[PDB]
Amino acid sequence: QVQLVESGGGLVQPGGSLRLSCAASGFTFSSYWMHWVRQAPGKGLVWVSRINSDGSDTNYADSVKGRFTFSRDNAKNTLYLQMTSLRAEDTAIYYCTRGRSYGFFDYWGQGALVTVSSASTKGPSVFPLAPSSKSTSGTAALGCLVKDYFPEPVTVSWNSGALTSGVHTFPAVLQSSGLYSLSSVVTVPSSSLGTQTYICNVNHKPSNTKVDKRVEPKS
Amino acid sequence: DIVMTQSPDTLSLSPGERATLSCRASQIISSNYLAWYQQQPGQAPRLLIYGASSRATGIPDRFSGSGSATDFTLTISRLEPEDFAVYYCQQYGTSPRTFGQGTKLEIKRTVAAPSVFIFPPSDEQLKSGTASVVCLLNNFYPREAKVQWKVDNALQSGNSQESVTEQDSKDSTYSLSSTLTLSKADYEKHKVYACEVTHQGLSSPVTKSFNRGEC
Repeated sequence: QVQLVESGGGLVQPGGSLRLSCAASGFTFSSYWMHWVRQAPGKGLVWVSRINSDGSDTNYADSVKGRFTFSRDNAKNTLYLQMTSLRAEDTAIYYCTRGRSYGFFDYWGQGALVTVSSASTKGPSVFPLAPSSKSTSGTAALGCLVKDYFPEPVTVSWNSGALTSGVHTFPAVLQSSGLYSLSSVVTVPSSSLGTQTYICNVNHKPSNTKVDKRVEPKS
Repeated sequence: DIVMTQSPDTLSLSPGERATLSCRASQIISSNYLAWYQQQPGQAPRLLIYGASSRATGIPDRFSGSGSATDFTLTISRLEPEDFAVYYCQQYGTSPRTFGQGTKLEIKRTVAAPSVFIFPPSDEQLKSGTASVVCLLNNFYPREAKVQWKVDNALQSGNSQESVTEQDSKDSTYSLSSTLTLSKADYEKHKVYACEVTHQGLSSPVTKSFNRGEC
């Protein structure tokens, strides 16, 4: 079916350059106008650029014109957004999108996060939030504390994806150190501790950090 | 350019009920080139409506758009828990293809008191010079909750941060974590660490605590 997958999200210094990509499938690519639409964290949606079917003609939002370059390769079925002289206000999730009519968007990719900051990249430390057979009812809870990383995002799964129910992965908060931090928790049976194994898998792609932490009752 | 104004900013309604969302435009929107989108947490926007009134493919019939010149409307008639979202309107007659600022829809459920858990810092973290203490409020409603940290009965302020999940798509509850950050040395100066929780669903405050280094 119709899918769009962005790539190239990450960290860039102010005044820096970063290129995004989008692979497209499930439709006749050269038959549709395509766009980028962006969303600053916690904000609304903002249209960024538009390319005609054949890649020869583009329109840009005013705040972006002169700095971004929207191209397409209809052989590789690939969209590119060359961003230059980036600014703080460019920090956003960027969605690859397919245009219909004069410009509504009937399909969207998952989006790629671009963070413009003069800070440097840093991987998380991961600490267990151990379950207690004791101080726990309602019946048991455990987790991982994923601390001190930059920039967003991280992914947390449990048991490589085998454990999904009862899982809450909290939105990250920016600590006063300028580094993010979050916890992922799961509620689990009291009876199963000891027999069952719980491992959180943390992936932080901007720093190339992958961690597995086994979470266990202390003694 | 064209400005698109949505109202209300916020809506909170029970399943079964009907939601009425407004979009007003600062210019006549030619033809009827107005679209509506639904955005669920952590997800790309999803198209509901185009042409002001035409439903996008695979969109349920209980979503209906109306309006013509400057006034537009998205009606969602039989709310399900899965309908929790931010809803955006969008003009596409003229560049830039302007969006409204969104109506955030919360869907109501019955009151639910949080289950509270407290977690001491791990021995591994302590070795690195800091201590994080985590208090967890699980699966509660409504969103308002109050967490207060006590260290040997002294009330803390300014050394904790909170984070709240988005409304859960199936049971409509929230969860909350509050994290207390101390230096290793400060953590080792005190014994009793406690988290005191107040919530509409609890008839009295719930306290969860531990004594530093006991188990």
